[PDB]
Amino acid sequence: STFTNPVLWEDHPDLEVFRVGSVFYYSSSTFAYSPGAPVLKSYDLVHWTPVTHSVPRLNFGSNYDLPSGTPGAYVKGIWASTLRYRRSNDRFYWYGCVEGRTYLWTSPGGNALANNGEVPPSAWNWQHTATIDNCYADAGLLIDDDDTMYIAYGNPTINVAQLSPDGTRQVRVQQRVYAHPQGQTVAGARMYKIRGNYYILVTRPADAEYVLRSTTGSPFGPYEARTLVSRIQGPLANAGFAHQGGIVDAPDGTWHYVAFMDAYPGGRIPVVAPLRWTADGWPEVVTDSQGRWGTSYPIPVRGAKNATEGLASTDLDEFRGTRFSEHWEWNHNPDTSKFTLLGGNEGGLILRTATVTGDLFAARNTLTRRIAGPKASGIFRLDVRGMRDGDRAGAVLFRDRAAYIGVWKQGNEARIVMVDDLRLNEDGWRTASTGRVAANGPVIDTNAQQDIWLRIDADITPAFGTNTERTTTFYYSIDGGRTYTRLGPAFAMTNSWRYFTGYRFGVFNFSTKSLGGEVKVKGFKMNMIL
Repeated sequence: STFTNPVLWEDHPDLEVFRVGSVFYYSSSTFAYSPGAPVLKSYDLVHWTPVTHSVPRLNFGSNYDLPSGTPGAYVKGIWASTLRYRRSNDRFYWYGCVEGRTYLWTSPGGNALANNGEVPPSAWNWQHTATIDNCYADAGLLIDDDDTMYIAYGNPTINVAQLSPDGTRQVRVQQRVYAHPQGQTVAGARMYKIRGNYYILVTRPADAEYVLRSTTGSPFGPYEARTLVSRIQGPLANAGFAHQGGIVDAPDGTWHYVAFMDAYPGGRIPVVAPLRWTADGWPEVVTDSQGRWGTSYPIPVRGAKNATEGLASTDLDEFRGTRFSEHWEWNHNPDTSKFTLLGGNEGGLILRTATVTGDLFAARNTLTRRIAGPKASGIFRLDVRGMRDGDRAGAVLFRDRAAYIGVWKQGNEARIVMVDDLRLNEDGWRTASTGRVAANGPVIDTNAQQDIWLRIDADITPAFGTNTERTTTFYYSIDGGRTYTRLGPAFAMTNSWRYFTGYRFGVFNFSTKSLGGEVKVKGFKMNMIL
Protein backbone atom coordinates (compact mmCIF):
# COMPACT_ATOMS: atom_id res chain seq x y z
CA SER A 1 0.00 0.00 0.00
CA THR A 2 1.71 3.19 -1.28
CA PHE A 3 0.87 6.71 -2.61
CA THR A 4 2.32 9.01 -5.29
CA ASN A 5 3.05 12.71 -4.94
CA PRO A 6 1.52 15.24 -5.14
CA VAL A 7 -1.28 14.16 -2.80
CA LEU A 8 -3.79 16.75 -4.09
CA TRP A 9 -3.22 18.59 -7.35
CA GLU A 10 -5.25 21.65 -6.31
CA ASP A 11 -4.10 25.08 -5.16
CA HIS A 12 -4.02 24.90 -1.31
CA PRO A 13 -1.12 27.10 -0.11
CA ASP A 14 0.30 27.98 3.34
CA LEU A 15 -0.93 24.80 4.83
CA GLU A 16 -1.08 24.03 8.56
CA VAL A 17 -1.65 20.35 9.34
CA PHE A 18 -2.57 18.46 12.53
CA ARG A 19 -4.29 15.29 13.77
CA VAL A 20 -7.26 14.78 16.07
CA GLY A 21 -7.60 11.05 16.76
CA SER A 22 -8.03 9.25 13.39
CA VAL A 23 -8.54 12.48 11.35
CA PHE A 24 -5.97 14.89 9.85
CA TYR A 25 -7.00 18.47 9.13
CA TYR A 26 -5.35 20.93 6.72
CA SER A 27 -5.99 24.68 6.66
CA SER A 28 -4.93 26.86 3.64
CA SER A 29 -4.86 30.57 2.65
CA THR A 30 -7.29 32.34 0.30
CA PHE A 31 -6.43 36.02 -0.11
CA ALA A 32 -9.64 37.85 -1.18
CA TYR A 33 -11.69 34.71 -2.02
CA SER A 34 -14.84 34.35 0.17
CA PRO A 35 -15.50 32.18 2.20
CA GLY A 36 -11.86 32.18 3.34
CA ALA A 37 -9.50 29.63 5.01
CA PRO A 38 -10.67 26.23 3.77
CA VAL A 39 -10.23 23.19 6.05
CA LEU A 40 -9.55 19.86 4.32
CA LYS A 41 -9.98 16.45 6.00
CA SER A 42 -8.15 13.12 5.42
CA TYR A 43 -7.80 9.69 7.12
CA ASP A 44 -4.37 8.98 5.59
CA LEU A 45 -2.72 12.36 4.65
CA VAL A 46 -3.25 11.41 1.00
CA HIS A 47 -6.92 11.55 0.10
CA TRP A 48 -8.24 14.95 1.07
CA THR A 49 -11.72 16.44 0.91
CA PRO A 50 -12.88 20.02 1.78
CA VAL A 51 -15.23 20.08 4.82
CA THR A 52 -15.64 23.71 5.97
CA HIS A 53 -14.18 27.23 5.79
CA SER A 54 -12.97 29.07 8.92
CA VAL A 55 -14.11 32.49 7.70
CA PRO A 56 -17.65 32.22 6.15
CA ARG A 57 -17.62 35.90 5.12
CA LEU A 58 -14.49 38.06 5.15
CA ASN A 59 -14.87 40.64 7.95
CA PHE A 60 -11.66 42.60 7.35
CA GLY A 61 -12.97 45.93 5.98
CA SER A 62 -15.29 47.39 3.35
CA ASN A 63 -12.72 46.82 0.56
CA TYR A 64 -13.51 43.05 0.92
CA ASP A 65 -17.03 43.75 -0.40
CA LEU A 66 -15.54 45.09 -3.73
CA PRO A 67 -17.62 48.31 -3.49
CA SER A 68 -15.75 50.32 -6.11
CA GLY A 69 -13.70 48.17 -8.49
CA THR A 70 -9.97 47.49 -8.45
CA PRO A 71 -7.75 47.40 -6.55
CA GLY A 72 -10.44 46.34 -4.04
CA ALA A 73 -8.79 43.73 -1.80
CA TYR A 74 -7.06 41.73 -4.54
CA VAL A 75 -4.12 39.71 -3.21
CA LYS A 76 -4.69 41.10 0.32
CA GLY A 77 -7.00 39.16 2.71
CA ILE A 78 -5.88 35.85 4.15
CA TRP A 79 -2.16 35.11 3.83
CA ALA A 80 -0.42 32.35 5.86
CA SER A 81 -2.59 31.77 8.93
CA THR A 82 -3.05 29.04 11.51
CA LEU A 83 -5.65 26.52 12.82
CA ARG A 84 -5.55 24.19 15.85
CA TYR A 85 -8.18 22.15 17.75
CA ARG A 86 -8.51 22.87 21.49
CA ARG A 87 -9.56 19.66 23.32
CA SER A 88 -10.37 21.35 26.69
CA ASN A 89 -13.42 23.24 25.31
CA ASP A 90 -13.95 21.26 22.05
CA ARG A 91 -13.33 24.35 19.91
CA PHE A 92 -11.28 25.00 16.74
CA TYR A 93 -9.33 28.28 16.74
CA TRP A 94 -8.33 30.00 13.44
CA TYR A 95 -5.98 33.05 13.65
CA GLY A 96 -4.88 35.11 10.69
CA CYS A 97 -3.36 38.50 10.35
CA VAL A 98 -5.06 40.68 7.71
CA GLU A 99 -3.89 44.21 6.87
CA GLY A 100 -2.21 44.71 10.26
CA ARG A 101 -4.73 43.16 12.70
CA THR A 102 -5.09 39.49 13.76
CA TYR A 103 -8.56 38.03 13.54
CA LEU A 104 -9.74 35.05 15.58
CA TRP A 105 -12.63 32.92 14.22
CA THR A 106 -13.72 29.81 16.18
CA SER A 107 -16.18 26.91 15.88
CA PRO A 108 -17.37 24.10 18.20
CA GLY A 109 -16.16 20.64 17.21
CA GLY A 110 -19.27 18.52 17.80
CA ASN A 111 -17.35 16.67 20.51
CA ALA A 112 -14.59 15.56 18.11
CA LEU A 113 -12.12 14.64 20.88
CA ALA A 114 -14.48 11.82 21.91
CA ASN A 115 -15.29 10.55 18.44
CA ASN A 116 -11.83 9.86 17.03
CA GLY A 117 -11.55 13.37 15.58
CA GLU A 118 -14.79 13.32 13.51
CA VAL A 119 -16.84 16.54 13.34
CA PRO A 120 -20.48 16.18 12.19
CA PRO A 121 -21.04 18.34 9.08
CA SER A 122 -23.86 20.12 10.89
CA ALA A 123 -21.70 21.04 13.88
CA TRP A 124 -19.39 23.55 12.16
CA ASN A 125 -20.47 27.06 13.17
CA TRP A 126 -17.72 29.64 12.66
CA GLN A 127 -18.03 33.01 14.49
CA HIS A 128 -15.72 36.03 14.75
CA THR A 129 -14.42 35.71 18.33
CA ALA A 130 -11.71 38.43 18.72
CA THR A 131 -9.51 40.94 16.91
CA ILE A 132 -6.02 41.43 18.34
CA ASP A 133 -4.39 44.64 17.26
CA ASN A 134 -0.94 43.14 16.90
CA CYS A 135 0.08 41.86 13.46
CA TYR A 136 0.93 38.14 13.79
CA ALA A 137 2.29 37.79 10.25
CA ASP A 138 2.63 34.14 9.17
CA ALA A 139 1.24 32.99 12.52
CA GLY A 140 1.68 29.49 13.91
CA LEU A 141 -0.53 28.62 16.88
CA LEU A 142 0.43 26.05 19.50
CA ILE A 143 -2.02 24.92 22.17
CA ASP A 144 0.51 23.62 24.68
CA ASP A 145 0.15 20.47 26.88
CA ASP A 146 -0.98 22.66 29.85
CA ASP A 147 -3.58 24.44 27.63
CA THR A 148 -1.69 27.75 27.37
CA MET A 149 -1.81 29.22 23.81
CA TYR A 150 1.22 30.58 22.03
CA ILE A 151 1.62 32.07 18.59
CA ALA A 152 4.98 32.04 16.75
CA TYR A 153 5.09 34.71 14.04
CA GLY A 154 7.20 37.16 12.08
CA ASN A 155 9.11 37.89 8.87
CA PRO A 156 12.08 38.25 8.55
CA THR A 157 12.69 37.24 12.19
CA ILE A 158 10.58 35.13 14.59
CA ASN A 159 8.79 36.16 17.79
CA VAL A 160 6.60 34.18 20.20
CA ALA A 161 3.46 35.64 21.87
CA GLN A 162 1.55 34.04 24.74
CA LEU A 163 -2.22 34.60 24.68
CA SER A 164 -4.73 34.88 27.54
CA PRO A 165 -6.57 31.66 28.54
CA ASP A 166 -9.54 32.45 26.23
CA GLY A 167 -7.17 33.22 23.34
CA THR A 168 -8.47 36.75 22.79
CA ARG A 169 -5.52 38.90 24.12
CA GLN A 170 -1.78 38.97 24.11
CA VAL A 171 -0.33 38.66 27.67
CA ARG A 172 3.36 38.31 26.87
CA VAL A 173 5.76 38.43 23.92
CA GLN A 174 9.38 37.52 23.40
CA GLN A 175 10.91 39.31 20.38
CA ARG A 176 13.49 37.73 18.11
CA VAL A 177 13.51 34.16 19.45
CA TYR A 178 15.23 33.35 16.17
CA ALA A 179 17.09 35.33 13.50
CA HIS A 180 18.98 33.81 10.52
CA PRO A 181 22.78 34.18 11.08
CA GLN A 182 23.32 35.83 7.63
CA GLY A 183 20.32 38.12 7.88
CA GLN A 184 18.34 36.08 5.38
CA THR A 185 14.55 36.10 5.57
CA VAL A 186 12.64 33.41 7.46
CA ALA A 187 8.88 33.29 7.74
CA GLY A 188 6.01 30.83 7.64
CA ALA A 189 6.08 29.73 11.35
CA ARG A 190 4.34 26.50 12.49
CA MET A 191 4.82 25.72 16.24
CA TYR A 192 4.82 22.35 17.99
CA LYS A 193 5.28 20.71 21.40
CA ILE A 194 6.99 17.34 20.72
CA ARG A 195 8.72 14.92 23.12
CA GLY A 196 9.00 17.52 25.91
CA ASN A 197 10.45 20.33 23.78
CA TYR A 198 9.28 23.18 21.54
CA TYR A 199 9.91 23.31 17.82
CA ILE A 200 9.06 25.88 15.15
CA LEU A 201 9.19 25.12 11.43
CA VAL A 202 10.15 28.14 9.27
CA THR A 203 10.68 28.59 5.54
CA ARG A 204 13.69 30.36 3.95
CA PRO A 205 11.74 31.52 0.85
CA ALA A 206 11.27 29.83 -1.37
CA ASP A 207 13.74 26.93 -1.49
CA ALA A 208 14.34 25.76 2.08
CA GLU A 209 12.67 24.79 5.38
CA TYR A 210 14.42 24.96 8.75
CA VAL A 211 13.45 23.14 11.98
CA LEU A 212 14.03 25.30 15.06
CA ARG A 213 14.26 23.88 18.57
CA SER A 214 14.15 25.71 21.86
CA THR A 215 17.58 25.70 23.51
CA THR A 216 16.21 26.25 27.01
CA GLY A 217 13.08 24.10 26.94
CA SER A 218 10.94 27.28 27.17
CA PRO A 219 8.42 28.16 24.38
CA PHE A 220 10.08 31.57 24.35
CA GLY A 221 13.36 29.99 23.18
CA PRO A 222 15.71 31.20 22.01
CA TYR A 223 15.75 28.57 19.19
CA GLU A 224 18.60 26.93 17.24
CA ALA A 225 18.15 25.88 13.62
CA ARG A 226 18.92 22.75 11.60
CA THR A 227 18.10 22.30 7.90
CA LEU A 228 15.01 20.17 7.14
CA VAL A 229 15.24 20.59 3.36
CA SER A 230 17.20 22.97 1.20
CA ARG A 231 16.84 22.95 -2.57
CA ILE A 232 15.74 19.30 -2.48
CA GLN A 233 14.96 17.75 -5.87
CA GLY A 234 11.63 16.13 -6.72
CA PRO A 235 8.93 14.98 -6.63
CA LEU A 236 7.77 17.27 -9.52
CA ALA A 237 9.68 19.12 -12.26
CA ASN A 238 9.14 22.84 -13.09
CA ALA A 239 7.43 23.50 -9.79
CA GLY A 240 10.07 25.29 -7.70
CA PHE A 241 11.06 23.59 -4.46
CA ALA A 242 9.17 21.65 -1.76
CA HIS A 243 9.07 24.08 1.21
CA GLN A 244 6.92 25.60 3.96
CA GLY A 245 4.02 23.49 5.27
CA GLY A 246 4.15 21.54 8.55
CA ILE A 247 4.76 18.22 10.26
CA VAL A 248 2.31 15.78 11.82
CA ASP A 249 2.24 12.40 13.56
CA ALA A 250 0.03 9.50 12.52
CA PRO A 251 -1.81 7.39 15.11
CA ASP A 252 0.99 4.77 15.03
CA GLY A 253 3.54 7.40 16.09
CA THR A 254 5.40 7.82 12.77
CA TRP A 255 5.86 11.44 11.61
CA HIS A 256 5.40 13.06 8.19
CA TYR A 257 6.33 16.37 6.54
CA VAL A 258 3.57 17.91 4.37
CA ALA A 259 5.18 20.68 2.22
CA PHE A 260 3.95 22.40 -0.92
CA MET A 261 5.45 23.19 -4.30
CA ASP A 262 5.21 26.23 -6.61
CA ALA A 263 3.33 24.29 -9.38
CA TYR A 264 2.28 27.48 -11.31
CA PRO A 265 0.25 28.05 -13.29
CA GLY A 266 -1.94 25.61 -11.35
CA GLY A 267 -0.92 27.13 -8.01
CA ARG A 268 0.71 25.62 -4.89
CA ILE A 269 0.07 21.97 -4.16
CA PRO A 270 0.91 19.62 -1.23
CA VAL A 271 3.54 16.80 -1.31
CA VAL A 272 4.20 14.38 1.62
CA ALA A 273 7.36 12.54 2.80
CA PRO A 274 8.02 10.44 5.96
CA LEU A 275 10.19 11.87 8.75
CA ARG A 276 12.58 10.05 11.03
CA TRP A 277 13.81 11.37 14.36
CA THR A 278 17.50 11.27 15.29
CA ALA A 279 18.70 9.93 18.62
CA ASP A 280 19.35 13.49 19.79
CA GLY A 281 15.88 14.78 18.94
CA TRP A 282 15.92 16.33 15.42
CA PRO A 283 13.53 15.42 12.56
CA GLU A 284 14.98 14.53 9.10
CA VAL A 285 13.17 13.85 5.82
CA VAL A 286 13.35 10.24 4.49
CA THR A 287 14.39 10.68 0.84
CA ASP A 288 14.35 8.05 -1.93
CA SER A 289 17.53 6.20 -2.80
CA GLN A 290 18.92 9.22 -4.66
CA GLY A 291 18.44 11.90 -1.97
CA ARG A 292 15.29 13.34 -3.63
CA TRP A 293 11.79 13.91 -2.27
CA GLY A 294 10.22 10.65 -3.33
CA THR A 295 7.59 10.37 -6.06
CA SER A 296 6.00 7.63 -3.98
CA TYR A 297 6.13 6.37 -0.45
CA PRO A 298 4.34 3.94 1.85
CA ILE A 299 0.79 5.00 2.76
CA PRO A 300 0.98 6.98 6.05
CA VAL A 301 -1.99 5.24 7.63
CA ARG A 302 -2.80 1.62 6.77
CA GLY A 303 -6.43 0.45 6.56
CA ALA A 304 -7.66 4.04 6.74
CA LYS A 305 -11.41 4.81 6.91
CA ASN A 306 -13.33 5.58 3.71
CA ALA A 307 -14.55 8.86 2.22
CA THR A 308 -18.30 9.67 1.88
CA GLU A 309 -17.89 13.40 1.75
CA GLY A 310 -20.01 14.35 -0.15
CA LEU A 311 -19.08 15.98 -3.48
CA ALA A 312 -15.59 15.15 -4.82
CA SER A 313 -13.83 17.80 -6.98
CA THR A 314 -14.91 15.90 -10.11
CA ASP A 315 -18.56 15.06 -9.11
CA LEU A 316 -21.40 16.77 -10.99
CA ASP A 317 -22.69 19.72 -8.92
CA GLU A 318 -26.23 20.87 -9.78
CA PHE A 319 -26.36 23.13 -6.70
CA ARG A 320 -28.75 20.88 -4.80
CA GLY A 321 -29.85 22.01 -1.32
CA THR A 322 -29.34 25.50 0.08
CA ARG A 323 -25.64 25.81 0.79
CA PHE A 324 -22.64 25.72 -1.61
CA SER A 325 -20.42 22.63 -1.60
CA GLU A 326 -17.07 23.37 0.02
CA HIS A 327 -15.36 23.62 -3.41
CA TRP A 328 -16.82 27.08 -4.25
CA GLU A 329 -15.56 30.57 -3.27
CA TRP A 330 -16.61 33.99 -4.58
CA ASN A 331 -14.10 36.58 -5.75
CA HIS A 332 -14.45 38.98 -2.77
CA ASN A 333 -17.52 38.87 -0.53
CA PRO A 334 -20.73 38.24 -2.52
CA ASP A 335 -23.75 40.57 -2.54
CA THR A 336 -26.18 38.03 -0.96
CA SER A 337 -29.24 39.96 -2.22
CA LYS A 338 -28.20 39.14 -5.79
CA PHE A 339 -27.87 35.36 -5.72
CA THR A 340 -30.22 32.58 -4.72
CA LEU A 341 -29.63 28.83 -4.28
CA LEU A 342 -33.12 27.51 -5.04
CA GLY A 343 -32.49 24.17 -3.28
CA GLY A 344 -34.03 20.70 -3.53
CA ASN A 345 -33.09 17.90 -5.89
CA GLU A 346 -33.67 20.20 -8.84
CA GLY A 347 -31.19 22.73 -7.42
CA GLY A 348 -29.92 25.59 -9.63
CA LEU A 349 -28.12 28.86 -8.75
CA ILE A 350 -29.61 32.18 -9.78
CA LEU A 351 -27.02 34.94 -10.36
CA ARG A 352 -28.64 38.38 -10.70
CA THR A 353 -26.29 41.06 -12.01
CA ALA A 354 -24.79 42.80 -8.97
CA THR A 355 -22.55 45.44 -10.50
CA VAL A 356 -22.74 47.87 -13.39
CA THR A 357 -19.24 48.05 -14.89
CA GLY A 358 -17.29 47.42 -18.10
CA ASP A 359 -14.58 45.68 -16.07
CA LEU A 360 -14.87 42.01 -15.06
CA PHE A 361 -12.38 42.59 -12.14
CA ALA A 362 -14.87 45.15 -10.71
CA ALA A 363 -17.85 42.78 -10.92
CA ARG A 364 -19.32 41.28 -7.72
CA ASN A 365 -20.63 37.70 -7.55
CA THR A 366 -18.09 35.89 -9.73
CA LEU A 367 -18.20 32.32 -8.31
CA THR A 368 -14.90 30.31 -8.59
CA ARG A 369 -13.27 26.97 -7.81
CA ARG A 370 -9.85 25.33 -8.11
CA ILE A 371 -8.57 23.56 -11.17
CA ALA A 372 -7.34 19.99 -10.55
CA GLY A 373 -4.11 19.14 -12.39
CA PRO A 374 -2.28 18.47 -14.48
CA LYS A 375 -5.10 19.05 -16.99
CA ALA A 376 -8.84 19.46 -16.50
CA SER A 377 -11.98 20.55 -18.34
CA GLY A 378 -14.58 22.64 -16.49
CA ILE A 379 -18.15 22.73 -17.90
CA PHE A 380 -20.88 25.12 -16.82
CA ARG A 381 -24.46 24.57 -17.96
CA LEU A 382 -26.63 27.72 -18.01
CA ASP A 383 -30.08 29.20 -18.84
CA VAL A 384 -29.43 32.80 -19.96
CA ARG A 385 -32.97 33.68 -21.06
CA GLY A 386 -33.15 36.18 -18.14
CA MET A 387 -30.29 38.40 -19.48
CA ARG A 388 -31.07 42.08 -20.25
CA ASP A 389 -29.53 44.73 -22.45
CA GLY A 390 -25.87 45.23 -21.53
CA ASP A 391 -25.42 41.97 -19.56
CA ARG A 392 -22.25 39.82 -19.93
CA ALA A 393 -22.22 36.37 -18.30
CA GLY A 394 -19.96 33.35 -18.93
CA ALA A 395 -17.36 30.81 -17.89
CA VAL A 396 -14.01 32.44 -17.08
CA LEU A 397 -10.51 31.10 -16.59
CA PHE A 398 -10.00 33.52 -13.68
CA ARG A 399 -6.72 35.08 -12.47
CA ASP A 400 -4.78 38.32 -12.93
CA ARG A 401 -4.41 37.42 -16.69
CA ALA A 402 -7.85 36.01 -17.64
CA ALA A 403 -10.06 34.92 -20.56
CA TYR A 404 -13.64 33.73 -20.93
CA ILE A 405 -16.26 32.31 -23.21
CA GLY A 406 -19.72 33.75 -22.57
CA VAL A 407 -22.85 35.52 -23.78
CA TRP A 408 -23.30 39.23 -24.40
CA LYS A 409 -26.90 40.52 -24.59
CA GLN A 410 -27.11 43.78 -26.56
CA GLY A 411 -30.57 45.07 -27.33
CA ASN A 412 -32.42 41.91 -28.39
CA GLU A 413 -29.36 40.05 -29.65
CA ALA A 414 -27.73 37.33 -27.50
CA ARG A 415 -24.35 36.30 -28.94
CA ILE A 416 -21.62 33.91 -27.80
CA VAL A 417 -18.19 35.57 -27.49
CA MET A 418 -14.67 34.64 -26.41
CA VAL A 419 -12.80 37.40 -24.64
CA ASP A 420 -9.09 37.56 -23.76
CA ASP A 421 -6.56 40.19 -22.57
CA LEU A 422 -8.33 40.71 -19.24
CA ARG A 423 -5.40 41.93 -17.09
CA LEU A 424 -4.65 43.38 -13.66
CA ASN A 425 -1.40 45.34 -13.27
CA GLU A 426 0.84 43.34 -10.86
CA ASP A 427 2.12 46.59 -9.33
CA GLY A 428 -0.93 47.75 -7.33
CA TRP A 429 -3.56 45.39 -8.83
CA ARG A 430 -5.53 48.10 -10.63
CA THR A 431 -7.07 47.00 -13.94
CA ALA A 432 -4.67 47.20 -16.92
CA SER A 433 -7.09 46.00 -19.58
CA THR A 434 -10.82 45.25 -19.59
CA GLY A 435 -10.58 42.71 -22.37
CA ARG A 436 -10.76 42.16 -26.14
CA VAL A 437 -13.41 40.13 -28.07
CA ALA A 438 -11.01 37.65 -29.76
CA ALA A 439 -13.76 35.74 -31.57
CA ASN A 440 -17.56 35.89 -32.04
CA GLY A 441 -19.70 32.79 -32.01
CA PRO A 442 -23.32 32.55 -33.20
CA VAL A 443 -26.31 34.63 -32.30
CA ILE A 444 -28.40 32.27 -30.12
CA ASP A 445 -32.22 32.03 -30.07
CA THR A 446 -34.34 31.57 -26.95
CA ASN A 447 -34.20 27.78 -27.19
CA ALA A 448 -30.40 27.76 -27.25
CA GLN A 449 -30.34 30.37 -24.42
CA GLN A 450 -32.36 27.99 -22.27
CA ASP A 451 -29.55 25.36 -22.24
CA ILE A 452 -26.10 26.57 -23.19
CA TRP A 453 -22.99 24.68 -22.12
CA LEU A 454 -19.67 26.54 -21.76
CA ARG A 455 -16.49 24.50 -21.51
CA ILE A 456 -12.93 25.44 -20.51
CA ASP A 457 -10.06 22.99 -21.24
CA ALA A 458 -7.19 24.06 -19.01
CA ASP A 459 -3.56 22.88 -18.97
CA ILE A 460 -1.93 23.62 -15.60
CA THR A 461 1.04 21.31 -16.16
CA PRO A 462 3.73 23.02 -14.02
CA ALA A 463 5.89 25.54 -15.91
CA PHE A 464 7.40 27.50 -13.03
CA GLY A 465 10.93 28.69 -13.83
CA THR A 466 10.56 27.80 -17.54
CA ASN A 467 10.11 29.88 -20.69
CA THR A 468 6.90 28.04 -21.74
CA GLU A 469 3.38 29.30 -21.06
CA ARG A 470 0.57 26.71 -20.96
CA THR A 471 -2.61 27.29 -22.93
CA THR A 472 -6.32 26.90 -22.38
CA THR A 473 -9.06 26.56 -25.05
CA PHE A 474 -12.78 27.33 -24.86
CA TYR A 475 -15.86 25.57 -26.33
CA TYR A 476 -19.65 25.88 -26.33
CA SER A 477 -22.49 23.44 -26.87
CA ILE A 478 -26.04 24.43 -27.88
CA ASP A 479 -27.23 20.86 -28.53
CA GLY A 480 -27.63 19.84 -24.93
CA GLY A 481 -23.94 19.12 -24.46
CA ARG A 482 -23.73 16.36 -27.10
CA THR A 483 -21.16 18.18 -29.25
CA TYR A 484 -18.89 21.16 -28.57
CA THR A 485 -17.55 23.80 -30.89
CA ARG A 486 -14.16 25.42 -30.39
CA LEU A 487 -14.19 29.22 -30.15
CA GLY A 488 -11.31 31.69 -30.19
CA PRO A 489 -7.51 31.29 -30.06
CA ALA A 490 -5.60 29.23 -27.51
CA PHE A 491 -5.11 31.48 -24.43
CA ALA A 492 -1.56 31.64 -23.05
CA MET A 493 -1.50 31.55 -19.27
CA THR A 494 0.85 33.50 -16.98
CA ASN A 495 3.50 31.71 -14.83
CA SER A 496 3.81 34.70 -12.52
CA TRP A 497 3.54 33.92 -8.81
CA ARG A 498 2.70 37.48 -7.75
CA TYR A 499 -1.10 37.06 -7.57
CA PHE A 500 -0.30 33.98 -5.42
CA THR A 501 -3.57 32.06 -6.09
CA GLY A 502 -3.60 29.61 -9.06
CA TYR A 503 -5.85 29.85 -12.14
CA ARG A 504 -9.49 28.97 -11.32
CA PHE A 505 -12.64 28.08 -13.20
CA GLY A 506 -15.38 30.67 -12.61
CA VAL A 507 -18.84 31.81 -13.67
CA PHE A 508 -19.78 35.53 -13.75
CA ASN A 509 -22.67 37.81 -14.61
CA PHE A 510 -22.60 41.64 -14.60
CA SER A 511 -24.13 44.47 -16.66
CA THR A 512 -22.52 47.36 -18.49
CA LYS A 513 -25.91 49.22 -18.42
CA SER A 514 -28.00 48.54 -15.31
CA LEU A 515 -29.03 45.92 -12.83
CA GLY A 516 -32.14 43.74 -13.23
CA GLY A 517 -30.93 40.88 -15.41
CA GLU A 518 -30.17 37.29 -14.36
CA VAL A 519 -28.88 33.88 -15.47
CA LYS A 520 -29.37 30.51 -13.86
CA VAL A 521 -26.40 28.21 -13.39
CA LYS A 522 -27.87 24.74 -13.78
CA GLY A 523 -24.69 22.91 -12.88
CA PHE A 524 -20.95 22.41 -13.07
CA LYS A 525 -18.76 19.41 -13.86
CA MET A 526 -14.97 19.05 -13.93
CA ASN A 527 -13.54 16.17 -16.03
CA MET A 528 -9.86 15.21 -15.80
CA ILE A 529 -8.16 15.41 -19.20
CA LEU A 530 -6.27 12.15 -19.73
